[PDB]
Amino acid sequence: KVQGSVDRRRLQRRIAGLLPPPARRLNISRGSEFTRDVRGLVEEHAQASSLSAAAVWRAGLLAPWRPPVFG
Amino acid sequence: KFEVLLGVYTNAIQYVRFLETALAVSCVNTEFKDLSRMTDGKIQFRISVPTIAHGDGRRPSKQRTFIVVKNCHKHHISTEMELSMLDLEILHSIPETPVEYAEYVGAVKTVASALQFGVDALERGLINTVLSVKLRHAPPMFILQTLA
Amino acid sequence: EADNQIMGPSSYASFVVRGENLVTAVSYGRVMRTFEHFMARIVDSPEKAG
Amino acid sequence: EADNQIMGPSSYASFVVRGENLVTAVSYGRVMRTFEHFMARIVDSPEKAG
Amino acid sequence: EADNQIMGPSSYASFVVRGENLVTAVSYGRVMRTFEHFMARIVDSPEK
Amino acid sequence: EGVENRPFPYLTVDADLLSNLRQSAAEGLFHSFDLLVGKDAREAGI
Repeated sequence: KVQGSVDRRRLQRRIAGLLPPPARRLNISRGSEFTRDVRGLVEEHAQASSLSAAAVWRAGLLAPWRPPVFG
Repeated sequence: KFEVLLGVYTNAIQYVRFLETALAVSCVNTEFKDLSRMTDGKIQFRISVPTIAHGDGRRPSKQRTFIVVKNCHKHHISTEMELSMLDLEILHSIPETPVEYAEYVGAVKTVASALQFGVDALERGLINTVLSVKLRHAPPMFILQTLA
Repeated sequence: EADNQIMGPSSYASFVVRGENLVTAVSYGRVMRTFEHFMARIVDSPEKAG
Repeated sequence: EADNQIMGPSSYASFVVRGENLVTAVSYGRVMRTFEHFMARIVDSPEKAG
Repeated sequence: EADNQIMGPSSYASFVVRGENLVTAVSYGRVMRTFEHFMARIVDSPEK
Repeated sequence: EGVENRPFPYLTVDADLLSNLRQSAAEGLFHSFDLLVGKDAREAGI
């Protein structure tokens, strides 16, 4: 009925903005499920290495959770 | 056979807003949406003091006027809401099997519950910091019994 | 109790920075409260006292 | 001499403290020149490169 | 000067596009466009 | 002192601000104030 100090939509889109990208799956089961993953891989390298706004966007998007050594 | 296991979740929460309490009677609330950028606040009062013309010859106070200022108190509140990546990596994909549809809506309910608890934590922190601001500028009763 | 409820504001007052405030915020870094009232009491009707 | 006279201006390009500038003149003691151009830069479509 | 500092080469006929779409890709008319498109992807993210 | 003596569109309110003020301000309730008595009680030049 009244207004909170925080809108849920702004916090929701801020969390969606600061979210880490998903880890890249690679289906070795079906070739139809394999070609989409390799197309995603080459598009990821293209938009992460070409000199445009996409490279700096993906570079800021990356977070660095390193695993420790074990004996 | 891998059995899915369901556990009952509860949300023991009381939805309280800062306009729901009577504490907001003490506070004229504005929403300056950029308060991280403010270095300092300022508000000036210019009280002109009238006097009394007197019959006896006394040293007359020629139009006294005070100019006082009041600096703002700026303090931030920080909650630290955790969110596991296990029920976050399934938030990006789409379900196609009912086990994925179960764990996806479980992840959705988890992040929606923990998200709206951070908002409630900030509201309770807001009411806490308003109440402690009112406590910090509060003389006790036995002082204002005579100073007022 | 003499009463059971009190009326009051349902939402917080909205004070966002306007274009004139933003220019004064960009260059000098100093924002006033009500730029329209400062303009109304200096450069629109200065002799009209408050 | 390849010419005997030059075409130059005829009066001083004046600039007085206008209305919008006078608020920052009184409240801050900081007047900019061409305040309207600053309004045109950072309010009226600030997405345009100069 | 045998010509008034003008040369008119037909070499610059195919590199008028290949060298152009790199300097115009960072010409602030596409950087804002690409970042607004990524902002639109960000807004498309939580609504699902 | 951080008090600015500049002229201002002083908004006039009706609350009794000067309820036991001089004996309060001489004792220093306020963090930073300025008393202007006589010829300094004017608006400053711009």
